[PDB]
Amino acid sequence: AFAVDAAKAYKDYLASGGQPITNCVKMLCTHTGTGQAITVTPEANMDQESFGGASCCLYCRCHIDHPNPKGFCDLKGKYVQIPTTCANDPVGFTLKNTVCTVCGMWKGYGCSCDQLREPMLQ
Amino acid sequence: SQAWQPGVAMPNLYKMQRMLLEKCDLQNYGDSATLPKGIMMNVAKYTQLCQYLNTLTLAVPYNMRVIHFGAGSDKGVAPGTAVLRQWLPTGTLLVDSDLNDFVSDADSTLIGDCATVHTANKWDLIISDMYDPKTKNVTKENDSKEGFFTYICGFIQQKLALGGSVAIKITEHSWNADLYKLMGHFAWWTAFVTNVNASSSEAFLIGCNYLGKPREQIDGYVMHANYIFWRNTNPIQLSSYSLFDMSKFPLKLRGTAVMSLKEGQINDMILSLLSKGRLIIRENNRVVISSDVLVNN
Ligand SMILES: C[S@@+](CC[C@H](N)C(=O)[O-])C[C@H]1O[C@@H](n2cnc3c(N)ncnc32)[C@H](O)[C@@H]1O
Ligand code: NA
Ligand code: NA
Ligand SMILES: [Zn+2]
Ligand SMILES: [Zn+2]
Repeated sequence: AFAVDAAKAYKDYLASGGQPITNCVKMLCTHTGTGQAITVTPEANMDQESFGGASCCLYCRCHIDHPNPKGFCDLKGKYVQIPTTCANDPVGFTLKNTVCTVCGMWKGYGCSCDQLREPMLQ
Repeated sequence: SQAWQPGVAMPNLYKMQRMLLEKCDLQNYGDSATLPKGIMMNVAKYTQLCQYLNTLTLAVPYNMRVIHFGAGSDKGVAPGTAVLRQWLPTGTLLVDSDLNDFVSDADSTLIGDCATVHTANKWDLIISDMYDPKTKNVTKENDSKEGFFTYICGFIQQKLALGGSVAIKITEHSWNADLYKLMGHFAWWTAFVTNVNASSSEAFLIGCNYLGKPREQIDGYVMHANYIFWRNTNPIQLSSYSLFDMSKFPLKLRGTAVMSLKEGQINDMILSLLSKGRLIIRENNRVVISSDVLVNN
């Protein structure tokens, strides 16, 4: 039943004042992208930075199994868009946040699926 | 001014000279480009290399096969691989490799000496950033180097599809005469210097459209001396300007034809198509690769 909880350990480390994982690979891009969370190519908007996904994955970086039966990674081989205010800790951002399964935007950082109904626009 | 270009390619006239080798002494040595905020030098360097490769007649088939040697770093990540995967069409297969373990965005990663890498398939593009740190720890008479370069020469002659291309990193001291000779086996070639790293003797030897035979007999010792003469006499201004316009960065998916022709069917019409980046000659079998494991107590 024993299972190493790397996610919780990194969050406790950060809460204690630990230095965030570094050398996440930031990409050059136009910053005129869709703003979606995880994409096949950099899609940062004006308020985000795009990073190589593998470099922002706690499991890839710590050389630990991915927390799922198949051991599949949703970041490796893709690009993750991180809000500029959180670009100092992309690993911590991907762990603490969830991608909306409907619009593909981060919950609380792009997803507008839960906003009051807009009046219809011509 | 060449400051708004991604870098500078060695003018063709240098290839026809017969210079004596001597020290590479760069006027702009020590200088540094203004890297965009939080951008690693290798992301900037690979971005400029890819910006320049976009201007060449690269074959870009569907299901393109790319192998990247020297993709690791002391950081434990693969900045260059992340740029290649951004640059290449999403359907391209990307395999990378390095002597030391690292975390990568490549489809597959092989750890170990490149001499331990095996593959039953041909590749469409070979990128190498391999460099031995002992090249600067002890300076030696500048002779042709025979470590990973011997493997690269063999890999080009056995595992590169006709019409395929290469970008192999060299420096004043990290070079190989046989690799320059192999540049004569491509429809065209050059030595490309990224503007962000123009203060270094580094260059990428780019072979464009592999013909599988020599169109020109090149003396590698003389050609490296010609390269040094160019670097010593035409200073390149450090510049990061091309990094700020990424609008036309992605490699265009040309959908280049791939055919499995025999060595006895390669005529002048075929060589002409290969030379224009309009044809890739190789089988399209399951891409299989591996790295030897040395077993001992
Ligand atoms: C300049 S570093 C590569 C930096 C990397 N391209 C990046 O994107 O940051 C050169 C690399 O060549 C690798 N290398 C040197 N000799 C090698 C060999 N014989 N086989 C494989 N890799 C080798 C080193 O381990 C080192 O990681
Ligand atoms: Na911050
Ligand atoms: Na891409
Ligand atoms: Zn991962
Ligand atoms: Zn949503």
